[PDB]
Amino acid sequence: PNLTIVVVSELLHTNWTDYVCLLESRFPDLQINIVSAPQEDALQMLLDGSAQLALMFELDNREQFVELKREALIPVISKTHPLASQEHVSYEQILGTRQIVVASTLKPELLFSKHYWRTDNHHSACLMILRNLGWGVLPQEMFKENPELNNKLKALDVFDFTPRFEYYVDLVWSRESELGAAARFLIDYIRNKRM
Amino acid sequence: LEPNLTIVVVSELLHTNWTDYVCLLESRFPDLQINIVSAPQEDALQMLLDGSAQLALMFERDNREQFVELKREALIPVISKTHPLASQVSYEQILGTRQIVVASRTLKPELLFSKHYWRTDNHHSACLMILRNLGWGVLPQEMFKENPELNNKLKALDVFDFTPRFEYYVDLVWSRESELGAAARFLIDYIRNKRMQ
Repeated sequence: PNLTIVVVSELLHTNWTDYVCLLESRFPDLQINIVSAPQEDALQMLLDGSAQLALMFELDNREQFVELKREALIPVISKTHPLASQEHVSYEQILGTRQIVVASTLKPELLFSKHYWRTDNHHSACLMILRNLGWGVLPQEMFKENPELNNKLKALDVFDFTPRFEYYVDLVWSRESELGAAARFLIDYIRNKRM
Repeated sequence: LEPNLTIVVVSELLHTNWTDYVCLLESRFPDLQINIVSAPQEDALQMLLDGSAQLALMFERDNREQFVELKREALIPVISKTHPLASQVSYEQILGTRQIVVASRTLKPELLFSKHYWRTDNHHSACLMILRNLGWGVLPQEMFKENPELNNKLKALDVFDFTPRFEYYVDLVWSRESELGAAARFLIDYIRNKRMQ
């Protein structure tokens, strides 16, 4: 017996292992395979059956979902970047600084710099921010997992002209797929908690 | 209009050191958009062939690809310091302990060292589950450089009669039938010129 969960790339460096530990303790024989993919590929994996569950942020008639949690993100820059020497920054300065963007396409309202690089996960983005290649938005969870990031990265104070950066994480599945007892248990467990 | 360079790093190589090549390209081509994506081995190759990527970071390894070897990346079998096994271990116990296997999304016996295993497609996911005491696994030494916290939580396995060598040989791969931009050609010449020694 086995269970494949696809975590969308942008949610990899958030906090999802509690659900795996829950499943392992209740189903100690279960092989649990954790894969990652972009949103669009993860959806197709649910529909063609290669994954039973998906962790997604912001679907059609054929999926169901239950809400999991909010994940906060933080705009950051390297402490040794020239822009980091200032208490405050203007929009004009952000406009002229390279943004490291995590996606894939690109929603223009989450783009604030004229020039930008695209990467598909936050680890790659964090590495390039640490090399002073630009600024970007990283999950707060990464500073829990790696406290030394606080010594290297500083929060950009950018909030007066940017939206609150956050993910609303849902547990998603295909209505017309066959869910094993393990997947069903997890869905019942969460629903039962939410009330 | 607006020059682009897309590099696909295969999943297994995501938590190795590939960032020096990006800084080299950026300092030489300051107006170049450099997109770093990740994919399984099989999909990364198709990205080269259909043009979605100009360059690929692949390991171990078709007559349509050309490549130049970059470096060896060392990997370490590790377990959480609070795992029940860590308070003492034999090879028999490793056989009976769950292995968290990292492999692009099938598994040859050469990648499997325990009777039972879970499969994940990148080392961050594997590391998270090793940290939760869900098993042991093989992680790049690079992860401990990038995250010193991991040394507080994980220990290298020391097991009698268990001495395999884990390593990747990383290659820079491209399609011989695609046309490489100037940035990709610069990197290839830079690497080949270094290997002259």
